[PDB]
Amino acid sequence: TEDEARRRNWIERGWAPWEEILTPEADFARKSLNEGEE
Amino acid sequence: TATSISLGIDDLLTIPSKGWLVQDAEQQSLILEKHHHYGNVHAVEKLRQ
Amino acid sequence: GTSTIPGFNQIQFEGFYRFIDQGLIEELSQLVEPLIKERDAVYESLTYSSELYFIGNIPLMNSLGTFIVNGIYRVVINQILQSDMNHLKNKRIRSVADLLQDQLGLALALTTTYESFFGLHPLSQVLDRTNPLTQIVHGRKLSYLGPGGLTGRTANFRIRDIHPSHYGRICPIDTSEGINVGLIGSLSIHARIGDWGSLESPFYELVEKSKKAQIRMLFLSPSQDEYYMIAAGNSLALNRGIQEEQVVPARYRQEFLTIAWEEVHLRSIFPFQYFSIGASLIPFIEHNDANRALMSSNMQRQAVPLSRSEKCIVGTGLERQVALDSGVPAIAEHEGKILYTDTEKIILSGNENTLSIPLIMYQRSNKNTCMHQKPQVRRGKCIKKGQILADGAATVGGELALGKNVLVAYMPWEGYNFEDAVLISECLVYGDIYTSFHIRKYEVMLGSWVEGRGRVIDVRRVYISQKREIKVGDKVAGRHGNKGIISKILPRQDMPYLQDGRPVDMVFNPLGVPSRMNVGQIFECSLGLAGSLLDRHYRIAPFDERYEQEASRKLVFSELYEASKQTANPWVFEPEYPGKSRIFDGRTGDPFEQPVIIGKPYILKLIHQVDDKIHGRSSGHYALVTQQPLRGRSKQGGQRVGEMEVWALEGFGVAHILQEMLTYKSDHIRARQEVLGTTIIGGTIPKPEDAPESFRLLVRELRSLALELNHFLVSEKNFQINRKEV
Amino acid sequence: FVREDYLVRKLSAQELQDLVKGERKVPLIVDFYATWCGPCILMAQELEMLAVEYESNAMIVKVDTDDEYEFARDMQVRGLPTLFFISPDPSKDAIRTEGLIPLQMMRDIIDNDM
RNA sequence: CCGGCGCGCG
Repeated sequence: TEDEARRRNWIERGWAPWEEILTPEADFARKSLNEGEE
Repeated sequence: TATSISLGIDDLLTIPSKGWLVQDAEQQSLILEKHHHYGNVHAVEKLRQ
Repeated sequence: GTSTIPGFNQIQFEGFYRFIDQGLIEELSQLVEPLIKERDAVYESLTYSSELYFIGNIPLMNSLGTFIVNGIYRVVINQILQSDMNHLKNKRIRSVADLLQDQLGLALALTTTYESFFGLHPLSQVLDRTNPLTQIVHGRKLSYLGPGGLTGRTANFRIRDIHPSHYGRICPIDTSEGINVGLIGSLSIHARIGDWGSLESPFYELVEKSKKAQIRMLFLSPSQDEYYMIAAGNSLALNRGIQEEQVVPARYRQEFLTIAWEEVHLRSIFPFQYFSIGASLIPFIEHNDANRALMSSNMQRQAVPLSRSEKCIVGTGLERQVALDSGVPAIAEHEGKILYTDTEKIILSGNENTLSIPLIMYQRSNKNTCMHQKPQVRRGKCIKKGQILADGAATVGGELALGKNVLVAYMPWEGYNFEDAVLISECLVYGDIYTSFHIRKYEVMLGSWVEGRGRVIDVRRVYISQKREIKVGDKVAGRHGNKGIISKILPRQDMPYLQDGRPVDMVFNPLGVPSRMNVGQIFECSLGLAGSLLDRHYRIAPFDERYEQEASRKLVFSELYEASKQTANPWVFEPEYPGKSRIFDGRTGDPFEQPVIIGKPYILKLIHQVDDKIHGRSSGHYALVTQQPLRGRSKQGGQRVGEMEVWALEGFGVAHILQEMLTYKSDHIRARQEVLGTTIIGGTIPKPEDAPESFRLLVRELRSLALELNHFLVSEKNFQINRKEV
Repeated sequence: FVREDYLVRKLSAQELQDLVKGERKVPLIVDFYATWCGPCILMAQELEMLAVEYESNAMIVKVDTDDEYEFARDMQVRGLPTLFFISPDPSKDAIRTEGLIPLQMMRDIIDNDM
């Protein structure tokens, strides 16, 4: 499930949700591609 | 025969605005390639453009 | 082949040596030189083979890469087969080394089986000796057919296509025409066969500072071709940044990119890397559509050696390589001095070693083309080992010379160049510009004029020479896919003439350029004229626009102006319309209204000509079973009226024309004899009313399957049933 | 069975020293060259032609400056291509020619000075 | 005067 897989990733693979400081273009690409193509 | 149509290198007429239009398309392709490298567009968006 | 173009026969040469090296030992799990000379094997129809000690005879490969069996030159061609199925990394190439060693596997389980291998195997073919170009390109073919290989019906539609792994290994232009399209390949100029049966091409490595990299030229098998970013552009670009982030087109992972120079691993720098020999002899090929490049390569292989040969004013620089690797010219095997020269021999002496080199004088090819050699050196000239001594047929000064430089205009002339017809001048006829010697063989006093009319030149087998001047119906072509049939020959006073008063030799239709899209012929004709006036020859590598935009235009226009200025011929370069000039009608003396592109291109004469295609038949011999007229010009046979021709006659409603060609012109034995008699007396031909021998033949065959087929006539008068004899 | 393609032999500084010290009957021509030098290709072909010309009447040798740099500097070599024409008579003095001199110039030097 | 194989032209 997507609660134990994340814990396993953290413990065994060093995963951490580090903050990605994005440019306005990358932020717009992430926020706008979630809706659709055109 | 009397008129004697022929064909030279000069007669092959490119329209005057080809250099203008090719340069604009090159400028747009250069800009999108940089922003694709930035991660601002994805591969399909670059391929379509 | 790291720094020069490799020998075109190096693949055959290396393969045979490998077979002698390890193939003989690997199969036997001691050879003596052949007693017969190579010339003697073909002269009296033997096989050039060496003895193995007495196990058998092993055929020997000539330095040109061809074997001799029963006095017949033979070539062993390479095969492609399965090692993304169409990826070249999943293929292997079997050379003569694999084919000769494999037959040794069958031989040991010699003389007879090797004799039957060259005679019967599809991959063993008779060497084409039409011209020096055909001798070398035959040995570099790649085939998917042959034993263990796919048939044309078996061929998949995804095969026959261009795969990106072919770049630098298989020429994307050269292919066979017809059902075998895309299945007969051709090796590239710089291609090489690796140790794993894969094809390799050389690429220049760009590597970081901290690396020795003694040799930066390394060959890629197609398996490792994918994982390199290979660029074909140049580094002549600078902006306010620095050179490393300038972008160039590149290849990576079967697709084309545009990345910075700092991300490029390898560079494609050889000019002839991606093409075969045929496509590498086309000047200004980058201005011709690739469709005509395939046909141009085929046409160059049909060129007839002319009785007198001359070099092309405009070339690519590969003519010298073709001449050297064809074996047609005489190449010195020892340094020394020239002491004696004549038609029959050349005497060379060096380091207390004096050799005598015989010269070929009017010999016959497999394609009825003459071979001849003339000295290229004088007495008292110092010679290095490997330098030319004499010039062969279709070879001048150590270069391939398949055609002539003639004055040419591109204009319509009264419909005599309609579609693809060519109008020529009488000067090409009485000047012997396009005269070729042709020799047949037939299995009579020497020097007699037999009456196929010709002069008997050699008796052993009778050889008859035929001097063939250019004629109406002959085929001529340029090196840009521009073919044409000669339809009219005019006196020199009738041809259009230039502002210097010189009449042109050929007139070409200008309408053939736009539809065919071969602009390279316009470039070559203009530069050929400039070179003739400037006493210059040009050898230009393809894709010259890599230096600058319109590089070919700058070269042709500037050389045209140099010829115009130096020779004081203002019509040669016209500022108003460069390359074109106003010419005059030879019949009226009045100028043609528009300027005409003129020049001196290189035009070839092809084997396809009249005197080998005109056929006529009245009657004669018929087949034994079908009783129909024979098939073939050589057998004096008739023309077939196929089912599509029968449909046309039925569409016209000509029911009596159809019956003529169905009964008493083909197989009605009784009615064929009466037609022969009535026409000589002119006494009306009656209807056959009986069945032709093809229907009676079918009835008997159906009888052999226990089936009876009877033809009955029911009278419309008294309803009596009549059984027709069949 | 197969003749060699090149008649000009490459010698070391010690081998050339022994050749000059030893008795000589024919003129000795010493070439100083480097494979990275562009003009040395044309000189190489010219000297091959000259060696073909003088079968046994002259000796043509070549010294690579990438292996005998100090030896070349000692012999007063200021650049490439550089040729040294050494007469068989020890009394006479050798001639050093600098540049891509013509083949006829080499023939004249050998005939009228060695 | 029979068939296979190879190469071509339109």
